[PDB]
Amino acid sequence: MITPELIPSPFAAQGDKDPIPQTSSTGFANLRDGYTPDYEISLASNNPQAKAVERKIQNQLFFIATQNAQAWQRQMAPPWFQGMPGGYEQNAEVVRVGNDGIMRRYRSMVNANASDPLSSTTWEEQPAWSAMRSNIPMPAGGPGLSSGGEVITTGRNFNDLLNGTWEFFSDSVVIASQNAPVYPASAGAAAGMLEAKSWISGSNTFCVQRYTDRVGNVAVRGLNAGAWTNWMYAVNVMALQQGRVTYGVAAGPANAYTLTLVPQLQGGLVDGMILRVKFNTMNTGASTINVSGLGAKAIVGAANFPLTGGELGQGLIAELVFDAAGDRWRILAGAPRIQV
Amino acid sequence: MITPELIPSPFAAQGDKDPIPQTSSTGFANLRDGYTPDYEISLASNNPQAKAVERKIQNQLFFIATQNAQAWQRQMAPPWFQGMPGGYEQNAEVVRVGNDGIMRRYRSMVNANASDPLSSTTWEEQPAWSAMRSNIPMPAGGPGLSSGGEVITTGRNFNDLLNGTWEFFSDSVVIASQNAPVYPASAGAAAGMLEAKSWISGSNTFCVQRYTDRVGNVAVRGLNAGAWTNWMYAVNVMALQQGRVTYGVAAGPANAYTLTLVPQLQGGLVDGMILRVKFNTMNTGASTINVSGLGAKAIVGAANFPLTGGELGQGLIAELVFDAAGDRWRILAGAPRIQV
Amino acid sequence: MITPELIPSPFAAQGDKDPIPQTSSTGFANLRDGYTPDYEISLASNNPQAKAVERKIQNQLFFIATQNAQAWQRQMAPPWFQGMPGGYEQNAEVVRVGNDGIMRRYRSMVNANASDPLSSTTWEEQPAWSAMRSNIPMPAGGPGLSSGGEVITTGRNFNDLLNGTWEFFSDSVVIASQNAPVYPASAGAAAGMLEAKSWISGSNTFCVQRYTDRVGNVAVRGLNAGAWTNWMYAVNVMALQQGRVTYGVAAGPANAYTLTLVPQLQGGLVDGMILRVKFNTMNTGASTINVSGLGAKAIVGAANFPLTGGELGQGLIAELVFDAAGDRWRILAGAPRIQV
Repeated sequence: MITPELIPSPFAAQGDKDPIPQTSSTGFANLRDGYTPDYEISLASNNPQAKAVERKIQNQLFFIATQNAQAWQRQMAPPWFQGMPGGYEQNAEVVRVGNDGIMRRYRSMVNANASDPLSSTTWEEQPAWSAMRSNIPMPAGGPGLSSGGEVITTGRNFNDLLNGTWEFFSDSVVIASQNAPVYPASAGAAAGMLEAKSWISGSNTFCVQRYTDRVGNVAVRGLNAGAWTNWMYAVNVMALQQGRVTYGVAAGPANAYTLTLVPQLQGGLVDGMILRVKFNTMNTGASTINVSGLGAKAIVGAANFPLTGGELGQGLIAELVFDAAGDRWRILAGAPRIQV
Repeated sequence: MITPELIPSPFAAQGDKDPIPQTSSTGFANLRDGYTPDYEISLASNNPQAKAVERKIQNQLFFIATQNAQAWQRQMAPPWFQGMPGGYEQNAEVVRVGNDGIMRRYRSMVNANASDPLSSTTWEEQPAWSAMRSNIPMPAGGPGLSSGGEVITTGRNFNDLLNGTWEFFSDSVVIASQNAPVYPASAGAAAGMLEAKSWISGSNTFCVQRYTDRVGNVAVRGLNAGAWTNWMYAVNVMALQQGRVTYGVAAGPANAYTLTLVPQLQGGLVDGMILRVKFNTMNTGASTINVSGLGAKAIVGAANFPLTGGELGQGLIAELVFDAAGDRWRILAGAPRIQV
Repeated sequence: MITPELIPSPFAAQGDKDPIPQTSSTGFANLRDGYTPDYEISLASNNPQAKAVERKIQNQLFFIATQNAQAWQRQMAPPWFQGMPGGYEQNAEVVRVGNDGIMRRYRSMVNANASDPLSSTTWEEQPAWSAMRSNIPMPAGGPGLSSGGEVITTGRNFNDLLNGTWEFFSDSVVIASQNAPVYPASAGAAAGMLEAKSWISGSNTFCVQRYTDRVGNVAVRGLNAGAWTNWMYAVNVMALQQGRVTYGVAAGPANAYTLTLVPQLQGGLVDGMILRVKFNTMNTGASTINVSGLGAKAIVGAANFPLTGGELGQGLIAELVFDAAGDRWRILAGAPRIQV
């Protein structure tokens, strides 16, 4: 850390200057010999090549040194010079006037790189750090440029979660998060990341966010017309093996032997929902049971007879299904077609 | 821009240059004082301390500047130097050329560290933008340096995707794009992003295609040998409660009942597959039942009464499955049998 | 390779120096004109403009050159010169003194940016690849900084790898390696990508690891207390379509039946859980069935009492349910009824 002085203009910027050659003829300046020793010789002594210190050469030498320092201060990188002799070793970094005069860092991939970086595929153009933060499909910590915030101490609420790897740090604190992405019968989300991405179709915004919690359920929700739809939670093979969706314990006191459905039918009931209905006591008769708390259907027999006698009994599991036209509990197992 | 035109070579770098000492007790051109006041005495004074201006020092002075300038021009970063006084400050970078010969830029991750950058963990190697863009395993828009192409412009085949995720700003683009899957409880994909990550094991481009919509319906597949495999869709909880895929309604020809299912039934004939069917009419004779038109086979139950009539009550589902090797439907659930 | 020897201290560091005048009316070593033509007349002629080369002017010139060169050699880059003529053009990464004490590189993005790097949004950092990659949840090579190591042809240990993406060049070498997922209706994991990442959680820092195989059937799992949870093989909608996962072909000897299927029914028999099991032969009386060794319970009919026989045909697939209080499995449908 040493700070040079601001070079406003190189020395002898608008002064007479002469080009310093590489080869010598007489007691003249060079670039390999520089000031010649042999014809260094007494200038006021009538000697053949007797030379004097050259104002033009020394002024241009100072001009060159000051120009290099000035360009170093401003652009931090030598401009790539057209067909410079000697070539470029690979991984060399330069910046030079681009197509528009807009310039970016260029790094060469080949030795003896004689091609101009604007015309070279070997020279690769290197933009800034925002280009990395864009190249990641979702920036860590949301729009936040720094990685800090990618893991969140308090469960990041999903009322504004649209993008970014908002990793969730403490499961207990995420239990308090609203719009919790956990399958039903679970209170709140656990620790884990959210692959969340958002893309704008004009004024409207479409986005989706997926998230695997500690337990393992994969919850993915998408914004619909400016409002997030409730998460979809992956049906795990343990979930299917449990079969909690299609069965419950028997509930309801009279003319109803409903099952408290955990989980209940999301999005209502449409056609032929199958439930292995439990009856800890014998069915009363035409039972208008409120399965899932919203589907209220009256059970009638498959033989168009009431199920009061012998069809449904106590301590029973018997699968009952909807009717599309009837919206009634037709039997799939347990209540038979009685002989008479 | 200010263009410090490249000097072909340093000044006097084949001739003579006496090194510049740090201090000179004899009052010569040192570094602490530069040109000493002794270089100001008149030489005609007959003062011995009057030092005439030598050029070996002049040549070395000009050579230092010219060589530093050309190193800046031709190799960007300063070469690392053995034992820099004070080591190197934090975030200071140099280039320590390796045995390979390529320039190896190194950043100082440790304050005031003097460790040899070639064999230093502190002197971290500064990789190329290609290295960073390859170090991200899921790059948007393939391998491009730009992050553009997040949302696909039009309906285009997902075969172009190799490794990365792409958003979808148009609900038209998801359907119109080739290889658009048949979503659960939907015609096609909603406007949600899709990931296709295919490791290029030559012709065995092992791929994963994670497709997700607004509601959270999820789908996957993978490409191989010039063709993508089937689409695996993760089951829904909302779909799991209803069981719409397993549920079905019989249709088609009389007593040769087929089925139409949303989403379409796949997998063909597999050992012991559920055939749930609202029979469109009451059977009066030889009755055959199948789902998705897989195959019309006779139904045999526990009592083994033949195809006579009433075995398939109209609209009565029956969660029956066909014998794996018998090629005949075994009634499983909801068996309506009238006495004939 | 051009390595201009280390500059320990600039020329005329603590010596006398004359700040070069920017422009001089009477030609006096000004920057605009350099050494003006009046620095060439003989001093003996006594003409008024007989200037001589000033020691302090020469000292200041060489000081500027050596100071800039040494700053480049040590800190890689010029400092941020406040009061910069014309601000800083686009892509200008000045090294800036830290308020804390670390040197920090801020790049001006906008042409002629003129605000202080610390207190401006225009200046953006260009940090090292370490803190840079910290923004990637899933870095290539996992822990490895380089892109390599992500793909291992050999069946590397699944336990030791904790973060990053793992690709296996061979699909079956995943099964050869430990902790390979067993997808439904699939022997083992196919050739897919494993995304694994570990977050701090306080006492038990936790990681999520999911393998998405080539077909797409995903296995989400969670490293619990350093021990991974068994892979969660997401059942897909065509697994629901086939119904094979829930289907079972129970061993058919009379009065004793054994039930098992892969993927395993975790938890075995559950209160009010039903399974579709094929009994090949008849059963004379109260039979037996169990899953996973939780408990073997008797098999009966709709009367819930030991069966009489004739309630099942050759190869009858039956839905057997288990209730907590009854502790019995009964042929719910497809069963003739007899009262005990």
